[PDB]
Amino acid sequence: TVPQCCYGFCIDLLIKLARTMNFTYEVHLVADGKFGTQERVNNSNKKEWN
Amino acid sequence: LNIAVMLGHSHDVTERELRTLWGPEQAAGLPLDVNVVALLMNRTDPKSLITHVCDLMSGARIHGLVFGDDTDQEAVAQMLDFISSHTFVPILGIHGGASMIMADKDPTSTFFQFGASIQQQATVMLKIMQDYDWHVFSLVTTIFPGYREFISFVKTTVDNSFVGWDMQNVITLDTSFEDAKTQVQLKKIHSSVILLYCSKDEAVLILSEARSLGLTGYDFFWIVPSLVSGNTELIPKEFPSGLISVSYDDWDYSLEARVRDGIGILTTAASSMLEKFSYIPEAKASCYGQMERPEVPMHTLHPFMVNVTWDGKDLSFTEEGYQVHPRLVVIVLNKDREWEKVGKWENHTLSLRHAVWPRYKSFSDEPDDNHLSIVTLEEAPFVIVEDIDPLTETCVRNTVPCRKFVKINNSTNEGMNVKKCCKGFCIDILKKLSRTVKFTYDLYLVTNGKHGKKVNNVWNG
Amino acid sequence: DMQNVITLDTSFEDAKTQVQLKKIHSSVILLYCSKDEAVLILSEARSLGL
Amino acid sequence: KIVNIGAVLSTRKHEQMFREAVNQANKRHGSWKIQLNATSVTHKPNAIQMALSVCEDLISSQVYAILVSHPPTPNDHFTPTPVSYTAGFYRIPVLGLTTRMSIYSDKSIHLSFLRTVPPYSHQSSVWFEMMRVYSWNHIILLVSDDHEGRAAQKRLETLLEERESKAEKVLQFDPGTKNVTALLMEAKELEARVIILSASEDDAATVYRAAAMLNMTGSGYVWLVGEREISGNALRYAPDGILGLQLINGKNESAHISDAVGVVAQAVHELLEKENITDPPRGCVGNTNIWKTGPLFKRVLMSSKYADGVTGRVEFNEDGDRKFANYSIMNLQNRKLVQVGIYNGTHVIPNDRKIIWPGGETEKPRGYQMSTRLK
Repeated sequence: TVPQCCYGFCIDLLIKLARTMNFTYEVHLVADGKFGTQERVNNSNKKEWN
Repeated sequence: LNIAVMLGHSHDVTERELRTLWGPEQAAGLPLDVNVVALLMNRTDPKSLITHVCDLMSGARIHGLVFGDDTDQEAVAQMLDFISSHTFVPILGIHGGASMIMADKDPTSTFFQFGASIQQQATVMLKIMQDYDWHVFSLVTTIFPGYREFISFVKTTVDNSFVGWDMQNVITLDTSFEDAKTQVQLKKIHSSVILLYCSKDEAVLILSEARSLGLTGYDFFWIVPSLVSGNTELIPKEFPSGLISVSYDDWDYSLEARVRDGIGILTTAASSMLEKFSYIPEAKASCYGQMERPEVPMHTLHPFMVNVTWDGKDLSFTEEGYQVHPRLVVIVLNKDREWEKVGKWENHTLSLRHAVWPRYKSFSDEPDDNHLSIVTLEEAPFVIVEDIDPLTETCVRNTVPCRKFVKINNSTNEGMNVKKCCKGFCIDILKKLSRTVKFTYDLYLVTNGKHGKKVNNVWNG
Repeated sequence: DMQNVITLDTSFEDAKTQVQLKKIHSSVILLYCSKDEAVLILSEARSLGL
Repeated sequence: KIVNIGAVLSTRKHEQMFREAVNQANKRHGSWKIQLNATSVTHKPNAIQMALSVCEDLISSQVYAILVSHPPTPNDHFTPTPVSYTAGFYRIPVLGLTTRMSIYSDKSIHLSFLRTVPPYSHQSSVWFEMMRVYSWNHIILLVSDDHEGRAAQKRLETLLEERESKAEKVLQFDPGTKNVTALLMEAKELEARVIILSASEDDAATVYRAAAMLNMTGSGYVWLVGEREISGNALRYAPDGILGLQLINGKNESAHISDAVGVVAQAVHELLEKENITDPPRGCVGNTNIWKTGPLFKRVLMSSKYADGVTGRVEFNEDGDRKFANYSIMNLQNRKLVQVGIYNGTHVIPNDRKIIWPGGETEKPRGYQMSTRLK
């Protein structure tokens, strides 16, 4: 887990909301790189959001 | 070292001493001189329980417990809690109420009973809905406490199913003998397969009321497990063809085969004792005495009943004392109101059946003649025949299975009716005719000829 | 749009009637009876909820 | 006609109170010439035995119903399982007079066993009232991992999500857990300080030490406490201003005798109104036969209403627990209980005594404390 530079639309928006909304933002990378859907875990029934 | 056995009046005690000698001379010949006190009775009677407890706790502190009775009272098996927790001796329930498990097993109880693993029941029922593709439901319980359990089973296991089981909701009869509110609730059932969890006399009420509803018609279906069948030896009168129970009965088994199985189970757990100990906690000294404590310093069989196999059968139990490979003798009433076997569940708890879909066949007729024998050719894209994918069922969204005749050899030409998935124009059209002409259409495939040949005008295909 | 003329056969059947009366599946209910038959039917359809 | 009715107590003086209430039962609007003879045995010293009196003495005298306290010491593991389940053979209706162990509510096994005193899980519902007394939305649920605890969870999770209020955390506990300090640091992660508490005494007491130890006790940190935790050292490590609960007439067991005998007498007269009154077997030998009127006893007792109880309306739930039992809600303040809350069952009556919120002041707090720290 390295903290790495990030660039984009959403950063601009979050800083807009830091201004208009007064929050701090705790920004991380996905281990999956994925949205993660309801999929079944072993025992083959456990429909869980990933 | 010792096993106690008390039975419903059945196959004899001399026969039991023969079974004891046969199990003792069978295999792994017992460094523990394992010795059994066995009888036949008819009582659900707690004074009789007290007598047999005090006599056999006083009598040499008997160490094993095997019980299959000829009764049905379930709560006496829950009254075995006081033996399992006032003698702390493991209890094998096989028949009687001792089969009948509504005992939600305690940390103090020492139950291992061969019967109503309710979870395994639910999974079997669901695979019954699988294996002739009965996706379309109608669900009726009553509100015996403990049926809300089954309601939670249905909710979870359908919602844990991507199969998409077609739900008609659990229409619960509130109290018996409402008889107007019941049939108000019973005109809310609008499908074929009717799935029941009740008592027996409630089922007398419901079949009487549904013969007035016509829901006992003989394209409907009715799968009612051993809660209401109980004794397959008990076949009451309003109870037609195609009634289906699942039960660990001595139809596939005997008493004494199960007995020698369970005695060997006890001695393998005792072997794991003498592995991990070299000692055995005996039974308590007395009934009425609270002597020091119940500190089982030599630690009864709950870690030792973890690993037991007999003779290729994984006769280990669950942590809740249910069978790891259950038996689940699935027995079906027929036209003559005859409990006859269909399914078995011993191989990875997988279904073991006869491929007989239609069985609702004029018991209390309600004769149903709508089934239209349609045997065609594979004619793409009018007929495009797929196979069964292992796609959690045999269910592709637009397919119907079609029983081909798959010959065994070129010599043994026995065309085995293999259900195969099916699509195409004409299948869409037959779906449209199920939507307009609205019948049942019996789909098979042509082997002998193609369309028809004038083989001296003996038509083929 | 037709829901068919569901005729009560004789009065005081009271089980066959409500078997025939769970066959009514729409809003506007169009009646040709006697008066005491209508007492029966409104009593029965307040039990039906119709 | 003679109905033998059991009574399992510690004393025989209140068994005589049953005898005299049985006299009143023959008197008060109940008609029989000898429709009652009195049967009453105290709690037994061996909790093994528990059926000697019952089969040898009570069922042999054809006792229809038995009225049992907790025990003669009421405080060990002598919560009365064995007499109950020996009455659990053949559908024999029994009323738990004082009991709050909702293990006994489990009607799948507790077939014929209804309670004049509602258990702790009914207390679950009461907290919902105070939700709407105090407008809460951020919720700390704390459950010693119990069948009663999880049944109370069921009542809570229903009565939440019926009105769609949503719990933040349900942390779960064995009894004896003292390294809850990890679960406590989990509790340091929240807006919520609404601390809803269910365990025994000692779990609670160590957690009061450890949480006070965290610091975790300041205004806001509102301790919402089950009554097992309103005894022993759970008294003695908890801070001050803490809400506790009380059932009013939870302990006037003389009033429980009076109410129970009036109820069961007029229910017997409801039984004699019925037809085909099946017989009580005498022997627990040869009599393999369930009460057929077992479920008819249940239909009598569920459908009989008694507004004329001394404890109020002796009128039960669906579960056979009395509806609208009076509540009084308490505040250890310098560990000195300060009554505020009173209920008919549902009617909010805060006493004029103020709630010092169980760290700081008398001000209705906030489990709503934002972080502005967005993961």
